[PDB]
Amino acid sequence: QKLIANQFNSAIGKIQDSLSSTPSALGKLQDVVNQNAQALNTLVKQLSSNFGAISSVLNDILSRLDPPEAEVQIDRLITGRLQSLQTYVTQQLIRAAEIRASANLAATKMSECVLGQSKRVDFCGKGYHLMSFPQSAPHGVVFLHVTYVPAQEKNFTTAPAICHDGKAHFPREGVFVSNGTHWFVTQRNFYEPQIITTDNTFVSGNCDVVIGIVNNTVYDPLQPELDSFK
Amino acid sequence: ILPVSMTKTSVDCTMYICGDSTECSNLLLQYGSFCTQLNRALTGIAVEQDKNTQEVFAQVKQIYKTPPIKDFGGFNFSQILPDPSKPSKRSPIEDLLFNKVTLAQKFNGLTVLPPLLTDEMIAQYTSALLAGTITSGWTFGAGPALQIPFPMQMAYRFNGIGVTQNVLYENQKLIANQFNSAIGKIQDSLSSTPSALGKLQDVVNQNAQALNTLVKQLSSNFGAISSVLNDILSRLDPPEAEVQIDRLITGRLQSLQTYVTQQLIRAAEIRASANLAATKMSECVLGQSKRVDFCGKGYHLMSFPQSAPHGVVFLH
Amino acid sequence: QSIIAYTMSLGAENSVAYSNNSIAIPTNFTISVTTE
Ligand SMILES: *[C@@H]1O[C@H](CO)[C@@H](O[C@@H]2O[C@H](CO)[C@@H](O)[C@H](O)[C@H]2NC(C)=O)[C@H](O)[C@H]1NC(C)=O
Ligand SMILES: *[C@@H]1O[C@H](CO)[C@@H](O)[C@H](O)[C@H]1NC(C)=O
Ligand SMILES: *[C@@H]1O[C@H](CO)[C@@H](O)[C@H](O)[C@H]1NC(C)=O
Ligand SMILES: *[C@@H]1O[C@H](CO)[C@@H](O)[C@H](O)[C@H]1NC(C)=O
Ligand SMILES: *[C@@H]1O[C@H](CO)[C@@H](O)[C@H](O)[C@H]1NC(C)=O
Ligand SMILES: *[C@@H]1O[C@H](CO)[C@@H](O)[C@H](O)[C@H]1NC(C)=O
Repeated sequence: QKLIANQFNSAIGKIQDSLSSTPSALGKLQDVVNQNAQALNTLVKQLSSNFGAISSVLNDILSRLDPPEAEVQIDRLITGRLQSLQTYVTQQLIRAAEIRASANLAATKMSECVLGQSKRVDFCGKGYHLMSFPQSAPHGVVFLHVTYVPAQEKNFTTAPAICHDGKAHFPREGVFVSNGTHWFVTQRNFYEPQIITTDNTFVSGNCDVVIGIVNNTVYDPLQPELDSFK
Repeated sequence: ILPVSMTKTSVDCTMYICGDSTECSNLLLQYGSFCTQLNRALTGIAVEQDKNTQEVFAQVKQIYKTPPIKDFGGFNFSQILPDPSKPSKRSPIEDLLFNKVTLAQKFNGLTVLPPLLTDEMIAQYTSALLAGTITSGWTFGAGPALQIPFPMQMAYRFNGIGVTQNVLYENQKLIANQFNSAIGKIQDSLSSTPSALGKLQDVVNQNAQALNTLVKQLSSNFGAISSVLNDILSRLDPPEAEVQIDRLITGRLQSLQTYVTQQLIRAAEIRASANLAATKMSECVLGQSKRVDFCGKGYHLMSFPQSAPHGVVFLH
Repeated sequence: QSIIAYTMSLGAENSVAYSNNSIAIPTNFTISVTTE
C-alpha cells in the first residue's frame, strides 16, 4: 500500500511539471479558437472589396453617381457581400458538426471512465485502467487517466496440465510455472507462486489426449489431519 | 473492409481560372481573398488525410518479428505472414487485395501530393502487429511484450467466452484443422466475388468523377461569347471586354467553391470511418472484445489486420 | 550543424524469444498518469 501511494503521489506531482515545462500541450484547444478568429477576421476584411464597382464604401457611390447609374453598382456590391456571407455560414455549420462529434466522445469518456472502470483496451490511457479524474479547461475538458503498467519480468518454463495417478489437473485461475525443479501455480498478471494443491486445480479426463502434459505430485490437505487424529 | 484515407489534391486559382493572363489576373484581384481561403481549406483537408493513416497503423513503437522456425501447435499462419519469396514482402492475401483494386493526368493547375507513409511502411506496420499478436498474446498492447506459447494463449481466449480450458486441449487438432480450412477458404471467397471490395472502389470512383467534373467546367460559356480567354480578347476590344471576362470569372469561382465544399463534406465523412478503424484495431486486435457484433458475428477470439490500397481488412 | 534529409525509421526493433514451453511473468508494477 505504501509503495503504491508513493508512486501515485509522485506521478501526480510530475503532471504539473509536464504540462508547464512542455509548450504546445493544449494545441487542440487553441486550434479551434485560432480558426474561429481567422474566419471572423476574413469575414470583416471582405468589406473593403468593391467586386468591380468604382468604390467600396456606399456613401461615395451614392454621392458622386446618379441613382440610375447607382442601382447597378449597389446591386453588384450586394451580390458580392451576400456571396461572402454564405460561405462563412456554411463553414461554421461544418465546424459545428465536427465539434459535436468531438464532444459526444467526451461525454462517452466521462460516463464510461469517471463513473466506472473501463475494460476496453486503449479507450482510457495506455495500460490497465484503474481510475480517472476530470478537469475543466477554457473550452474543453482534461482527463487524468491512472493506469497500471507491469514491469521487471522474468521467464520460466510452463506446462498445460499435470498428470498424477492417471488424471490430468488443470489450473483454476492461474498457470503452472517452474524455477528449475519444482512446480507452482501463479496468477498470470503477477508472480505470486503457491504450492500445487487439489484446491486450486480441477480434474478432467486422463493423460493421453493432452499433449505436453508433465509429471508431478499434487498435495492433498487430508493427509496430515488423518495422522493428527489418533 | 474500412476506408481510412483518400487522395490529396492541391488546386491553384490563377492557373485554373485565368491561364497566365495579365488582364484576368489584375481583374481577379478585386474579389478579395476567396482563393487564399480555398487553398487553406484544401491544405487542411490534405493534412487531415495525412493524420488519418497514422492513428490506425502507427500504434506500436517497436517492430517485432516471428521466430525463423514456425511451430505454433499445428496452426498454419502461412497465408497472413509476409512471404520472403515475394520481392514486395507482402502476404498472399495482401497481394490479392492489391491486385483486385487498381487505379493519371495533370493539367490546369491541379496537382496530387504523394502520401507520407509509403505502402511498404504500411505493410511493415501490419507485419509488426501480426508478429506481435501471434508470439506475445495481448500483453504487448499494455506494457512490455511477454512471450507465451500459442496453444496456451488460445486456451486463455477460450476462457473469455465462458468455455473451460480443457475443451481446447482435448480438441486441439480439430480446432487447428478448422482454423486452417477457414483461412484457406477465405482466399477463394475473396477472389471469386467481384463486389467484395466495393467499399474502396466507391471512394476512388467518387473522387475521380469529382475531379473530372471540375475540369469539364472550363469549357462553358456561362453567357460569354467564347470559352477561351484568348479568343475573347482577340475578337473584341479589351477596354470593353470586361463584361465577358467578369462573367467567366464568376462562373469559374462558383465552380471552384462548389468543388471545395463537397470535398470538405466528403472528408468529414471519411474521418468518421478512419476513427472507427482505429477503435476496431485497438479493441479487436490488441485485446479481446466482449461487445456483441463488434468484431464479427459470434463469440470473438482474435483478429488479424491486413492492409489495402486505401483501407484496411480485418479477419475476425 | 546543417539540415539533413533521411528516410523514416519505423521504430525500435526487437524479436521476442518465442518457445513452445516458455512464459514470462512480471514481478513488479508501476502506476502511471496520462493526459487527454
Ligand atoms: C526453487 O524453489 C524451491 C522452493 O523453495 C527450492 O526448493 C528448496 O530448496 C532449498 C535449498 O536446497 C531447500 O532448503 C528447500 O527445502 C526446498 N524447498 C522445497 C519446496 O522443496 C529450489 O531449490 C528452487 N530452485 C530450483 C532450481 O528448483
Ligand atoms: C530465462 O531465459 C534464459 C535465457 O538464457 C534461460 O537461461 C533461463 O533458464 C530462463 N529462466 C527460466 C526458464 O527459469
Ligand atoms: C516443444 O518442442 C520440442 C522440440 O520439438 C518438443 O520436444 C517438445 O515436446 C515440445 N513441447 C510441447 C509444448 O509439447
Ligand atoms: C509419468 O506418469 C505416467 C503415469 O503414471 C507414467 O506412465 C510415465 O511413465 C511417467 N513418466 C513421464 C512420461 O513423465
Ligand atoms: C502450412 O500449410 C502449408 C500448406 O502447403 C504447409 O506446406 C506448411 O508446412 C504448413 N506450415 C507452415 C507454418 O507453413
Ligand atoms: C519494485 O519496484 C519498487 C519501486 O520502488 C522497488 O522498490 C522494489 O524493490 C521492486 N521490487 C521488485 C519485485 O522488483
